[PDB]
Amino acid sequence: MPAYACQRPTPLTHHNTGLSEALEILAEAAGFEGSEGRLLTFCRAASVLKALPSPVTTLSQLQGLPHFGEHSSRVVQELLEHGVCEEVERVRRSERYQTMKLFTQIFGVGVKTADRWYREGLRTLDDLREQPQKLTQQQKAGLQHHQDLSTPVLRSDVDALQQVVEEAVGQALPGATVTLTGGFRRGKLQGHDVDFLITHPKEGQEAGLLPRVMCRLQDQGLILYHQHAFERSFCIFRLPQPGSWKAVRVDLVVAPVSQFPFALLGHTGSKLFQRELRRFSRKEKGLWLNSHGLFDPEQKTFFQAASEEDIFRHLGLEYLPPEQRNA
DNA sequence: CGGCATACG
DNA sequence: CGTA
DNA sequence: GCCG
Ligand SMILES: O=c1ccn([C@@H]2O[C@H](COP(=O)(O)NP(=O)(O)OP(=O)(O)O)[C@@H](O)[C@H]2O)c(=O)[nH]1
Ligand SMILES: [Cl-]
Ligand SMILES: [Cl-]
Ligand SMILES: [Mg+2]
Ligand SMILES: [Mg+2]
Ligand code: NA
Repeated sequence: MPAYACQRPTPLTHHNTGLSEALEILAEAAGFEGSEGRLLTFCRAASVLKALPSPVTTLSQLQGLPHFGEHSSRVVQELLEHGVCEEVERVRRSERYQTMKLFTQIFGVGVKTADRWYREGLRTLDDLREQPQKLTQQQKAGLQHHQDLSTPVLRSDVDALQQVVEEAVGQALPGATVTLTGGFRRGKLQGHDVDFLITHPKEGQEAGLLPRVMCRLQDQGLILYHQHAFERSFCIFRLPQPGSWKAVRVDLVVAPVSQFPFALLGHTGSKLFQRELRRFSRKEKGLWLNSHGLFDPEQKTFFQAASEEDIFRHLGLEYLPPEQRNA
């Protein structure tokens, strides 16, 4: 079992679901408290279990697994012996965890904002609605749409949204393409949003594209919220439903075709997979990876990539299709 | 002990 | 600060 | 919290 998540296949569904979910609760709580390092260890330990080929049934099967020390091993031990981990249950029912979870789930609210509100005494969504002067326009949108945004987006919804995005993109710039990225590209059957990556096969033709796309979607009445030159937009879209509609989060990203493999990789995830890949690149290979490129700081050169396959080869990693990046 | 991904709006 |  |  290699130590970095990008060094091993991680399927979407696996054999240690309950154990990984418990560790991810502790990871989430660590983030709510600002402990990025402990969040990372708990996330990595959880991910290790996702990569295993069968269920963990005895503590000894953790020996030698990366990222399992005393704490994560005790969590697993208690789940195996008693079906529950007291530390995990205590977090789950704590007022602090439940409210930070509720607040950070709002579009436009991060840990630092939720925490300040928590310390001011706020606990519910209606508490926030009662004092709307203290909310950004983005948080106002997130709060208004919060119920719909809390509803999973279905793979069945994605096809309809991709077609209306393609229509607006095709008018904005003939020949531009729309690629589904994010969790659905990894095979997820449901998601918190839909993520698209837009490019054009003629380098440079994509310059200025996203405002043109956003203006056309807005003219069609499809945009309930967006932030407005730019290359990423975090939208709320009107998605038809029988007799009505629902609000859905949609992320649009534009990249030049030269950078498309890097942006596809970077936006296909998982989040942990990308963090680990970047960490692996920098710490093991001495190369700096982002959604634009891969930089050799000694040669002062960028790697040209024509595919995700190229990027894995550049880094000396076995290729992993998106469905095996569910770290 | 230092490190923990990386960038855009 | 928020977002991916 | 864990790794190197
Ligand atoms: O902090 C982040 C968030 C997101 N991302 C990258 O952006 C992609 C989409 O970000 P996302 O927030 O849409 N997450 P996703 O994996 O689609 O699952 P879901 O919750 O169902 O939407 C992720 O899969 C990562 O590739 C990061 O690299 N870092
Ligand atoms: Cl990036
Ligand atoms: Cl990007
Ligand atoms: Mg997504
Ligand atoms: Mg997204
Ligand atoms: Na949020």
